[PDB]
Parts: sequence; C-alpha cells; structure tokens
Amino acid sequence: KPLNIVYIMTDDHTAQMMSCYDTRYMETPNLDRIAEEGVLFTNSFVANSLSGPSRACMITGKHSCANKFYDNTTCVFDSAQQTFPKLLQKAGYQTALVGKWHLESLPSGFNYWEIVPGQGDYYNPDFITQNNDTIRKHGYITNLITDDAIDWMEHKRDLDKPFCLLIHHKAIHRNWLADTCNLALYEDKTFPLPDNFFDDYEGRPAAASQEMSIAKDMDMIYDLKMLRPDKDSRLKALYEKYIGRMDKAQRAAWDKFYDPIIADFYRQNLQGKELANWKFQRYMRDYMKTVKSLDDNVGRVFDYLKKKGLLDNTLVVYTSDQGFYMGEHGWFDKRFMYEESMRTPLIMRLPKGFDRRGKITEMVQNIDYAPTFLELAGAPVPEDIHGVSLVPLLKGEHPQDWRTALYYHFYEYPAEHMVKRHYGIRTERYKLIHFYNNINWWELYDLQADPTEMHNLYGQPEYESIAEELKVEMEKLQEQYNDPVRFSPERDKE
Ligand SMILES: CC(=O)N[C@@H]1[C@@H](O)[C@H](O)[C@@H](COS(=O)(=O)O)O[C@H]1O
Ligand SMILES: [Ca+2]
Repeated sequence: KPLNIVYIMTDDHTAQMMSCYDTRYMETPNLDRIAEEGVLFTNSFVANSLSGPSRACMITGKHSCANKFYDNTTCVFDSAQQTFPKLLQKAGYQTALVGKWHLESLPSGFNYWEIVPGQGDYYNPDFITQNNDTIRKHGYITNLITDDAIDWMEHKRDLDKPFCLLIHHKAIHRNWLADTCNLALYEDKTFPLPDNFFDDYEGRPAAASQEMSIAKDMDMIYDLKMLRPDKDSRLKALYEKYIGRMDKAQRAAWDKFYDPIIADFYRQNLQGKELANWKFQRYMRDYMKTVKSLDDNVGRVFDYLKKKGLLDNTLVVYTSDQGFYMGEHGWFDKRFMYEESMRTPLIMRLPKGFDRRGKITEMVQNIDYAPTFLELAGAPVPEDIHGVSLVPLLKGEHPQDWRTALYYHFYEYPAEHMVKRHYGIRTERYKLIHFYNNINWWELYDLQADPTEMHNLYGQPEYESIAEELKVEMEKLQEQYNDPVRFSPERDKE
C-alpha cells in the first residue's frame, strides 16, 4: 500500500536541545535514533515563528499571507480552506491527530482526533473529543498524548488504509513543568552562558525593545518555580492555577524536589549577572527535565512502530512548531526572524527504498511539509501551495532549480513579548529584515561572518548594492507568495 506518515511535532523544542544537532546541553537518544536511521536537515526554517501560524503553515503549505492565520491572539483558522489532511483523505488515507491543535476551529480532515483546548496543560489536562465534549485525562500530558497515539494505531486504525498520524506535544512549552519521575534530573549540570547572553542590542532596536529577556522578563515564581506565600510576581496567580491542577501525590512529589531549591534561593542575595546566571541554569534544567519525558515518549512511539513492523513503510518525522532561544541574545521564546527562532529542527527516519543517510543542507521550510507528504502519498500536489516537495532531497537529488532564498513574516505586535512585526529574506549568505510596525527599521546580516547576528550592516556603503539586490529578490518572493505587505505596511493583513 502507499507509505504511512507519523509526524511528531513539539512546541518550542529547538536544535540546541537535541544531541543530533548540539552536544552542549541535552542528550536526546530517542530523537537521535530517528535521524540516525534517516536524515537531518541542517537548514530547516519556519515562515512565521509562532505556534498557531506555524501549525497553519504546516497543514496548508502556505505562508500566513495566504492561509490568513497570522498570530495566536486575533485569528481563527478557516478550516474550509485546503489542508493536507483533507487532501490525504481524498487520496484514500485515514488521518489522525492527537494533542495540541492551536488553530481555534475544530480539526477537519481527520478520521480521528482528540486534542487539548488551546495550549493544553502539563498536569491532568482537559481534552476535547471528536464530538467536542470535554474530558479529563489524569496524568502528565507528554505520556497521555503518546498513550492515545499508540492506542489509535493499535486498536482504532483501519488496517486496510494507509495512515497519516499527527502527534502534537505540549512539551517543551513554557513553563516547563516536569513529570514526577524526572523532577531530580540535571541538578548536577551548570552551563557556560551563551557568548551573546549580555547582548546590548547595538544597531537593533526591536532586539532592544522585546520583553523575552531571561534576566529581566522571566518570572521567578511562574518560570523558575520559586513560589512562597510572602512572594509576588506578575504571573504568580497563573502559576498557582497551573500547578493547582496537581493532585495531592503529584504536588507532594513536586514540593519534595522544589522546597529545598526555594529555601536555597531565598537564603541568597542575588542580582545583576549572578542572578541572570542563576535564572539561566534553572531555566535550562527545568526545560531539559521537560525534554526528558518527550524523548522517552518519542522512544515509545519508535519502539511500537518497530515492533509492529511499520517502520519499513512509514515516514517518521520529528520537528518543532518553531525553534527557541536558550539564552542566545539573553532570550527565551521565539518570534524573531533571527536564526535561533527562524530555524526549527527537522529529522526524518526514511522508509525502505530511500537509502540516503546523514545531513541535507538545502534550505527547507515548514511550508514544504504538505507537498512532501502529498507526493509521498501519491496524491496530486495543488499548484496553490507555496512550499516545494522535499522528496527529491530524500532521494539524494540536488535540484538545479532549488530555492536560493526563503521568505519570513511575523505579525504578533503589540502582544506578549513585544516583538515588532517584520518580514524579510534569508539567502544562504545574507538576511535582510524589515521591522515595519511600530518602527521602520531595516537590518542586514552576513550569516557567514556573523552567524549570531550581532552586526547590523544596513546603511554601510559597501553593502548598499547587496541590500538593494536583496530587496528586489524579496519583492519577487512577496509576489510569488502574494504577500500584500509589498504594497504598504498598513496592508499586512488582507
Ligand atoms: C505566560 C506564558 O506562558 N506565556 C506564553 C508565551 O511565553 C509564549 O510566547 C506564548 C506563545 O507560544 S506559542 O503558543 O508557542 O506560540 O504562549 C504563552 O503561553
Ligand atoms: Ca511553540
């Protein structure tokens, strides 16, 4: 029969926290086994570095300007539009979705779905059944999503149709609540700060004006768990709501671990660089405790597929809705076109008939997933899709007409973290960014000389011709993808 697809996508995972990409921080042996028996994309990006927009780009193969899902705060996905799950059903597939959806409208084009409301919760999450009833799933969401994915494959799947299963995790979303079994891990880990952790944002006004600084914005109580009745913070009430979901046993285990860390913190006088360093270590540790459950649960899926003899005829994909700042530029979160958040990890275990192993370097984006899946399914690829099937790359081809540039557009401002709206072009060599709301500011980076984007070159006479050439190339992409911002900054959402 046609190939199956198992697509696993996390929330705010990132290459820096996957050992197949980066060995500074975290071991991810189960994620690494997907890449090891397949390929890893070294130049993998998103079109709009935010969860809902990324999820709309994923299912449509289109930039936000065409799918109309611009942000997490003002949009409801019009599910009448073309999506790859519906096209796969029309090609004889069954389709299934578990976990985070984050498109506001109910999933369509799925034979089975069971999702969280909005962002979901780590402990004792509510879910929404396919009848739009709310149910309680007691336990820890990374385990529960996996349980339901495997239950669907084992007991619900029609054995007479090929399938596409989407497994959409809440891990590793803020505020990084570990499962009971992992509470104690990584306390023996202390990391060097990133070289640009104390970035002064010279030449970069949108970098200066964000509210996603570990030092300044990360919340001692909500993010770093330092709750005590005599302490207050902006997000203390939200913190108490989220850990308030825990039952007595879950909270007792939580407190057994955190109570000593709380006591040790409040005994100290910490400020400035010493406090920023303390916050970074706690952030990294809690993030990594949260990754551990995710890696183990991806292992469960991998081991199940292997035992059932499904891997030979199944593409296994692992990615994140976007990358994430692990202290680069002093940040957490995403949103910017800057490299760490424009990038997203992408690894695939390749089925029988694809011998390629190792690294793929051609520039790929989340708008490419839909046409890839349709081609692998033997389904027609509609011309209105913006992305390009990656199947030639999986086959070891280097197409002469492969793209030389990617487009990007981020829209969610004013909003949480206060990242200005911006669009831009990224080539193999350069990135040109236009921040357009609520400032008018261009930036140019030489990604070869300056891969950490510390030196805005825009306005230097020796880069005038490069900047003008990139504007011409970017306008051609805006024409290709029909982004009306090319006409006026006020026409960014038409
Ligand atoms: C207080 C709090 O947790 N705020 C987070 C933000 O840091 C995050 O930026 C936003 C969007 O993330 S997204 O859904 O991954 O795009 O989700 C909120 O839940
Ligand atoms: Ca996310």
